[PDB]
Amino acid sequence: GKGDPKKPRGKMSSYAFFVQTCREEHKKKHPDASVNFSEFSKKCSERWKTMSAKEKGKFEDMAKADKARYEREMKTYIPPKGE
Amino acid sequence: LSQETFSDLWKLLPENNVLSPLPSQAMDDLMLSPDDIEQWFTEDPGP
Repeated sequence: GKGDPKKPRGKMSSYAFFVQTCREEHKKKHPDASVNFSEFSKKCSERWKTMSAKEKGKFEDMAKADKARYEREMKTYIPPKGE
Repeated sequence: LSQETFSDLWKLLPENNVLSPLPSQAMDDLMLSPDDIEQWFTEDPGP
């Protein structure tokens, strides 16, 4: 039971950032709305794969920036019941 | 081994080079896995 259930965004790959930014943008505009996990994640999965390296690298680059920000807080983060 | 090209032949499969654990139980756990994401992925009062 490592847990750490209060981590930052994460070091997630560009793949998850693709879902992340899209699912969030919709949720920011519509605080009344959510999404369907199986639906949205599948749509993103297929759509991501079919995109170009330019677009994928864009999400990758953003992930690099969040990864470093994560590392910064990671040092100051104490694992709650972190076995 | 003596297989320089032979061990590469089968890697024409759809892979990312296989450096990531791929969820086999659900495709909705592919990108944003619930354990961490639920803090920000969705903001609900309760199930």
